[PDB]
Amino acid sequence: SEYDYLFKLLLIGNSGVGKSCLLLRFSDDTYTNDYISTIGVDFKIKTVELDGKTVKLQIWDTAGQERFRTITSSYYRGSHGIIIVYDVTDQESFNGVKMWLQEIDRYATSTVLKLLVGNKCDLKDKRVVEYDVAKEFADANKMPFLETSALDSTNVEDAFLTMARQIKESMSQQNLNETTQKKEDKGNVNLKGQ
Amino acid sequence: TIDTDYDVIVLGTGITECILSGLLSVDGKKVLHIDKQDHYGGEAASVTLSQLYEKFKQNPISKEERESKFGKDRDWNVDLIPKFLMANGELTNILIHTDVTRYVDFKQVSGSYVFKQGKIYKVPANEIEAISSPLMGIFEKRRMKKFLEWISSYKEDDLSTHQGLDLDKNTMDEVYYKFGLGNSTKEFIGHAMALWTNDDYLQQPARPSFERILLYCQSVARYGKSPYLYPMYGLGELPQGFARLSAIYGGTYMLDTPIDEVLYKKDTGKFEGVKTKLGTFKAPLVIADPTYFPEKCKSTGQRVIRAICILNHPVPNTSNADSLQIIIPQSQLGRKSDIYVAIVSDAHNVCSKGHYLAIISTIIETDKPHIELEPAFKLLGPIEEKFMGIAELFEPREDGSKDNIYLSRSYDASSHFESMTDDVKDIYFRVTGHPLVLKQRQ
Ligand SMILES: Nc1nc2c(ncn2[C@@H]2O[C@H](COP(=O)(O)OP(=O)(O)O)[C@@H](O)[C@H]2O)c(=O)[nH]1
Ligand SMILES: C/C=C(\C)CC/C=C(\C)CC/C=C(\C)CCC=C(C)C
Ligand SMILES: C/C=C(\C)CC/C=C(\C)CC/C=C(\C)CCC=C(C)C
Ligand SMILES: [Mg+2]
Repeated sequence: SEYDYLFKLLLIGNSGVGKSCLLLRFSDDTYTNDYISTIGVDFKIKTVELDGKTVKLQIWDTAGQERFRTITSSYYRGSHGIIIVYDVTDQESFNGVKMWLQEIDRYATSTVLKLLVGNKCDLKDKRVVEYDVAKEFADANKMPFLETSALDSTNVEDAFLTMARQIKESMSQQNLNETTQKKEDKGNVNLKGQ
Repeated sequence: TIDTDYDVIVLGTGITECILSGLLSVDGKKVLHIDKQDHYGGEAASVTLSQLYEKFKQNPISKEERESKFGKDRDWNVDLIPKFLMANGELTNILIHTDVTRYVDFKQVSGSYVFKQGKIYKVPANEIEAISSPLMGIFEKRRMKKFLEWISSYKEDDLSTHQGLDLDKNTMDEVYYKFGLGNSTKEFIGHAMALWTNDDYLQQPARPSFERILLYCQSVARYGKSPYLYPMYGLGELPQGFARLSAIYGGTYMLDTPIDEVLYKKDTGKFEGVKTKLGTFKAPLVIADPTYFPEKCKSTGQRVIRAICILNHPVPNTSNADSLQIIIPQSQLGRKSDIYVAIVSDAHNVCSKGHYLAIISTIIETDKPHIELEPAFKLLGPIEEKFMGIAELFEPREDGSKDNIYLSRSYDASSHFESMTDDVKDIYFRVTGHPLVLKQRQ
């Protein structure tokens, strides 16, 4: 139940690319074909072991707010890392990454870590975004790149682990200490506290 | 393809609308929530410093001048309309039941101060402070104590704890008389505890005053210091949080989406939908703020001046508090209404390091609104910049039953959000036909 560091992660990207399925595959190890949920995923908590350190990840999902690009600015508050997802079968979803990058520049801290994920790599016949083009783009925008499949699990754990490592290894000691369990008391009030 | 049909359309993302949208989504309703504006929060949004210049200044300064004086825009989340949360108020109750606490963090406000004869005094938040305060002499304090002991001991259920008083049949002045309280004590209880902005309550049934005073005492009792909480990153976090609750439970959001046309059932004037650049959307009812249906609203006859002041130092005579309320009771200035100041700072992530935001407000009663605020400006010490706005207060002409157009009230001059949650509860009852019942989110 105790942990070394706690990081806040976000998922972002166009509707339909598989963000919620990616999070459920990572958190619950489940995949539902033609996934549709009445109540959207809020966030999931998963503790991972990282170079002998216990890292608690609170990973936030969009609750569908991306559909018409209405992500609440509060979504980015206190984020350490952001995973930008597109769909390898959908060129527009890839083109949309440039816009999400601009949003991240606007609302997230200048030091936030970013990762590019091309999801649905199981759909080999329907791929249209070429790996080398996506990789060169990720390079040009300061982020690593993985292609994943929530459906068959390809690279899913590795995507979240890649991000947790980008953060833990990039962070100044001041920033890293503030994520420790001892430093979890931020001086805020617990409204559910008697 | 976008679904045409919804249970409810909501217009504007002010906090009243966002709470309703969240509650109705939680109830299982299919909600479409649209704003003409390119951001959340409606009239009670928190905005950046550049936006503050755009809104309230004639010639906005350059990015370079702004940043050299005030730092980065990202550090600034400035409330357009000041409000605190009562710690035991209804908004806290809603936050806890819906778990919107997951999306918004809160800090205590350091204290509430009352103005008397040119000086400010911290209103007691504990027994030691009550013993210490020069606001009352010893014998008046003893009479005050018996009054507050009655507040604490009164059980509606049990007539033996009423001390011959009836909360519905007796006026608040008559309640004060039973305890022999003088005019200065009446002003203190009425304005600093019940938080009335005027003395109308003296000749009205005691019940609402009794409940407000109990609410104040329960709120200061929750965590000490003061009766108030304030959200980290500003009031704009609240509507954003309730919008997220709605989205989780199935709500659909559109911003920067003008309402081209409101649609009505022919020859009836009743709501059926809206036309937008994205298509035509239908629902049996709409919930909206006054800016979407100005013809269906009326002025309350009050205008509120709100002066957003940026300081580069703490407010004098507040023990360098990171946040506070100041109350200037009407009798101290020969006014008809109190003047409030709401002060927050870098401790609440609303401005860059070293700055304070002091937002002064009151209902205008003279022909020179800026001059009315002078006694409050004088309490602040040197002021770096002022951004001045005046808002007319609106309310719906009708309750919405006739036309299924359920409108909220403009955010009022009160210093906290209780009247806003009163409006939510009233609108919800109007919309659903039954009082709101909160369940604990699972
Ligand atoms: N073939 C395939 N389909 C997927 C994958 N991930 C998600 N989907 C499907 O893509 C659709 C959208 O998934 P969802 O998780 O809701 O995407 P979101 O809108 O980005 O959250 C659903 O029909 C999913 O079943 C994947 O890796 N491969
Ligand atoms: C249940 C907890 C108790 C009875 C102790 C806490 C006290 C409270 C909540 C009352 C605060 C009192 C005042 C604002 C009275 C003001 C007093 C003077 C101006 C002397
Ligand atoms: C739920 C809490 C309530 C209703 C507050 C009750 C508080 C009381 C009775 C304390 C009031 C104390 C004073 C006015 C200070 C008394 C001090 C002297 C007479 C020196
Ligand atoms: Mg999703």
